[PDB]
Amino acid sequence: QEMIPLKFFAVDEVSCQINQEGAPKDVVEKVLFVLNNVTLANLNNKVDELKKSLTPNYFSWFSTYLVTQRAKTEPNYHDLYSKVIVAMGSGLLHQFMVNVTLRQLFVLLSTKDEQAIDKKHLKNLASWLGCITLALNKPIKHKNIAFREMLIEAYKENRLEIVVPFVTKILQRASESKIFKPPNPWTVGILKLLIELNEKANWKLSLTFEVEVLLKSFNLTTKSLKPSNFIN
Amino acid sequence: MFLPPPNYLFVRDVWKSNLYSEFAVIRQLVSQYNHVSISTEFVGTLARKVDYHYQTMRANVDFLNPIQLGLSLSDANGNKPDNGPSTWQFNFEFDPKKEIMSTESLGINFEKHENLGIDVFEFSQLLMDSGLMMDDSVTWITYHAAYDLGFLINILMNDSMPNNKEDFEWWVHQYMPNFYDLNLVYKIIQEFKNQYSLTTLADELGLPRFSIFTTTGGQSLLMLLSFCQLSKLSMHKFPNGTDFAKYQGVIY
Repeated sequence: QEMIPLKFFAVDEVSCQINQEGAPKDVVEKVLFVLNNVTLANLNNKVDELKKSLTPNYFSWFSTYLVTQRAKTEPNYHDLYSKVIVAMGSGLLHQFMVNVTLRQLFVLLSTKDEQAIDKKHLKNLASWLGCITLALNKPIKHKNIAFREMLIEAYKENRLEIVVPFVTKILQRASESKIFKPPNPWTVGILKLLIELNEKANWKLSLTFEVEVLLKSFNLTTKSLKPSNFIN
Repeated sequence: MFLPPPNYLFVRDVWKSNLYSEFAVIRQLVSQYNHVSISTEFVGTLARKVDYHYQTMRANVDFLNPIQLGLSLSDANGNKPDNGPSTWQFNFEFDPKKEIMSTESLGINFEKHENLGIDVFEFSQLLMDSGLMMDDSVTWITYHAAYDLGFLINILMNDSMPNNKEDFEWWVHQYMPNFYDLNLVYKIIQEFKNQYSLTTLADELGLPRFSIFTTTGGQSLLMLLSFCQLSKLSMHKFPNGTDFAKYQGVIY
């Protein structure tokens, strides 16, 4: 599958002095069991139970499993899996989770042929990313995703139909975040660009609807903020 | 005595034209050079239960406009990159049309800030996702910080200051989950021997009164050199073996 260059989305590496290993058969079964049985109710017990088998050397393997096999295909369980991560109390585990999510998205958004992109996987990974970053008052770093520059570029490369739904899915998760909801200036500035595109891009209705729906989750409308002026 | 290498003594002025290229530089540096100091400077003059102190900062920060903001970056040991700047002085837009007191009425090039100054809203977007905020692997260094954090948090919130001290503290801890007020640390150190000003601090460490330090950019440089030197001497410990971390997140 042919890829295209993605100028403003980059995957970095997780800073870690610890050799990261594939988990051994016994560890797997112990973990899958916790994941499979954990509910909002048995959360803190299933977690300490999970700690006794999940040591920092297995964090990368856990992240790779949970994001690629669970978050990408189980949107109904994002809140649960997100709480497990928080429950674990490890900043390192969180970085692996974010990193693997960026890997998955990078591949999707890079795919030259739109038809070959699973929009469901794309939407789930975008929403999952917002779930474990913005919704938790944690930022998405500019060196990983430059949103405004991504949108401007998607506009001249005619990639909006892919990039917009991705952006709006992530930003939605800021709606209950105390730091990232409007008037957060980072969030507002992306909204202003979405509002500009909505007026000038002459794009299709589903995109107009996407932006209106995002604004509504912040209780705003396309008239609540002045559009930026990046687009000619 | 303390003699920082010549090349560290350099402050890069930032105006609208280089705001973005300078943030690109700051983003590359933050993983390794993860101690960041801040200094600010505002236009007018502050206006007329340590809830009296908070309530006045609240009203003032809401009203007043920061005119310069200084950031300096080093690692935990005060090491800085050997190429390019590692101290910046962000110079903010100034609008005499809205400023109450006339420029003629009671250090700064007001004309230049007017024509070339940074839009505070653009600044706050680049800071939000720069790597500096909401990350306890980054260490913030302040000095007599209430007003500096006040102004910085107000810029990041893009909203009215919080009603009360407790709410304000909640916000600071979220944006800056790992920070020290060097004023407090130094005062606690002097009390294991019983002024506290930064210059007095700097002299006590045998640091020459370089001219570079007089500006806003220069003052964030000075507090960062000092915090790091001071921390190296004692291994981040007070005279009684207690760690400085005891006072992480406390202001004044």
